[PDB]
Amino acid sequence: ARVKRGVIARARHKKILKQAKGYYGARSRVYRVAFQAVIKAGQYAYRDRRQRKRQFRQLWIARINAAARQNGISYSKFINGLKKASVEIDRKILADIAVFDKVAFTALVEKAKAALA
Amino acid sequence: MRHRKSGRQLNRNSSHRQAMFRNMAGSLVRHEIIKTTLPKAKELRRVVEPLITLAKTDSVANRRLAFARTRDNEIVAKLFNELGPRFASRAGGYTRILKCGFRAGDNAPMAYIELVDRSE
Amino acid sequence: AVQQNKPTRSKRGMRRSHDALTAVTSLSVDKTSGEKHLRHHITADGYYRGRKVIAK
Amino acid sequence: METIAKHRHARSSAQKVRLVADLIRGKKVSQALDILTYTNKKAAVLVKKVLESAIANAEHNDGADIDDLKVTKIFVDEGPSMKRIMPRAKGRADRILKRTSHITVVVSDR
RNA sequence: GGUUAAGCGACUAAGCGUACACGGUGGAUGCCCUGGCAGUCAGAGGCGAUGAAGGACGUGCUAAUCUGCGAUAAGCGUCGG
RNA sequence: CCCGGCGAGGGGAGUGAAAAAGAACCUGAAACCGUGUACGUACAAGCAGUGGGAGCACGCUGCGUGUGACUGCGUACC
RNA sequence: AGGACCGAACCGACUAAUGUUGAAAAAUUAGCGGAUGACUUGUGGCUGGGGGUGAAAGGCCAAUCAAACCGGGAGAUAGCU
RNA sequence: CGAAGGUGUGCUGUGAGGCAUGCUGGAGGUAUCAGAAGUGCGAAUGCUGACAUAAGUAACGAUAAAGCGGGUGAAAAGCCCGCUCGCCGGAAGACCAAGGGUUCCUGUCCAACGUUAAUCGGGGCAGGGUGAGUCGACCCCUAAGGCGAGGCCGAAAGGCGU
Repeated sequence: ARVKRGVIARARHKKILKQAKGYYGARSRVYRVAFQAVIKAGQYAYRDRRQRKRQFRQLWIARINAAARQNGISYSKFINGLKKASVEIDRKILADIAVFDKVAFTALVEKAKAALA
Repeated sequence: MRHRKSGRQLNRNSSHRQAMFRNMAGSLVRHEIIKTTLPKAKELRRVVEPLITLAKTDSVANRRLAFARTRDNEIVAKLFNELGPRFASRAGGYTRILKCGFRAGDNAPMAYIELVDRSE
Repeated sequence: AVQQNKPTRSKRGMRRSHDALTAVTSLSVDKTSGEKHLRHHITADGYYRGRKVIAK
Repeated sequence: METIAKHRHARSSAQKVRLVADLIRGKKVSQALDILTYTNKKAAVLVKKVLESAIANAEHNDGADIDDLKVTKIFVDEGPSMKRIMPRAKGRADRILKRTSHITVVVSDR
């Protein structure tokens, strides 16, 4: 029962090279280089599924700080005031409001100021 | 360093250079038109024009000088009998180089060298 | 003396970017025969500057 | 109406013939025939025959245009190489590849 | 609208990268078997001085090789199919 | 029949179901080498990806395919 | 007369340069030793591997030598990589 | 009315995978549940074939040397003819043995071979060419040595020897 390996070997190599599409040089062309490029890409994708949340929280916090200082209050004071006023709006929606509805952000800032005072 | 120097080595030693230009001057005087390489024609100018200038005044001493520089009595005879009288009214410029393409074998630039009034 | 790493297609092409051939800019037309020739070279029929200075 | 001319198993490496193929790509046939005539390269003797054949093929097989023809495509593909042995010092045999190339020219009026 | 100043600023590709289309090279894969391998059931178990095993040379309408053949040489006689 | 050297090679015509079966001949993978088109690239530093992401080009009725300016992280496999 | 002297052929190989993917798996150029002898050289023969041969260096025995090469025991053995 | 195989796309499962369909291909494939394995490769300075890089880079093999005219030719630095030039000349000349085996001469061809081109060639193809009483071999004689009827010797093989 001799088994030849051509069809299955070709299928596996084509699978990996298909995932390696778009890479530079041997990373896209050669199987040995492509395979450890695909594994490295998967490792980076796992890591950056976690790191994406940190980056977006960082971005929202920076935007909230910018708008808050525009309205005359620091980010730390603003969030503390929202917590004292029991406003549970998250930082993503706070940044969206800061960009797209400045009147609403001023309203939130005055609510936080009332909470602190 | 080649500052103000004259003469091309032409990838030969001086003996071979002298022998080659002797043969080539004989050929040019004989035929009045020869195809050679461009730099070889540029140097054949300096070899052949002094010889024709020597062939103006016909004397035994000039005949012997020409034979010393040519080693061909037929060439010496043709010089002093034909090219002296022919060019006797011309102040230099006895020759003419016309570029004529490249050699197939080695892509060397080619030139015809001619006597300015050969009529052939 | 020798490589440690295989150079790439890209570096090969960059090194070869100065290997292009310069085509002849413009051929000169003979005034008498009208043939096209390299400038300052005689024509295939043996003309140059309108004069037929070639045996053949 | 495209017309093909092919010279297969030309005795010249594709890298050598490509330097000449780069000189007549997308160019009038009359102009392309002058460039080839005055380029001191062995590839140019070989490439001027395929181009001349292609014009003749356009004359005979296709409609008689000639003056309206351009070199619409030209390329050189590697061909089968021949393997020879060059002896070297101290008894070592090197393998020299004698390379060949397929030259393809495509001419059309449009 | 005119001039100047300041600010900003698209379009370059000698070549290169990636994607796709079409090619070249190359000879894997699939399908195939006039070749093998391992056995079973029967044979036969030897050829040779009546010159063997194995060879050289030759042999045709033949220039060479293979097959057959041997100066009666891709063959001769006889008997059956 | 035509180009060419009374070449090699090729373009037609014809055979054939197929010549994208033309004898360097069933299929014709990859490495490797090209031609064409789209985007990108000549002030920019590193395992070349990954997360974010403008622009552009081409399909669809604000998305899908391609490229990827700029930016966070990031020193191959055995 | 001479295992005499200088020195070509011929036999060798002291020094230097080159070359070291060489023109060459040991050579080229310039110099160098012997050069009628314990010389050199052609043709044929003999000595065979724990053996030969050796003016003796473990030298040489087909570019291989502190035990040649070919085939076999043989898929030796490998607590190692 | 299109199998295996190749190449794309779309969907699908946690994964090895599965499914569908466009193009190519042109004849086989094979469910389900069982059975058997030469059953899965990225490396072993692994084995075999192809193909790259270095790179159009080094090199083109004695520094005795070449120039021109004509001819043939598709094409001439190299082939032919001619004239000059240069080298060897106790050899780089002539002839044998050994070794080789058709390389010899003519006609034709230039794919490959020739370290370039090649019309040329010790290259391909075809035809031709080697004439002995006196040259050599064979032949008659023997040297070193070999073989060796009987023979001596030795487990066999075999060794020595008249």
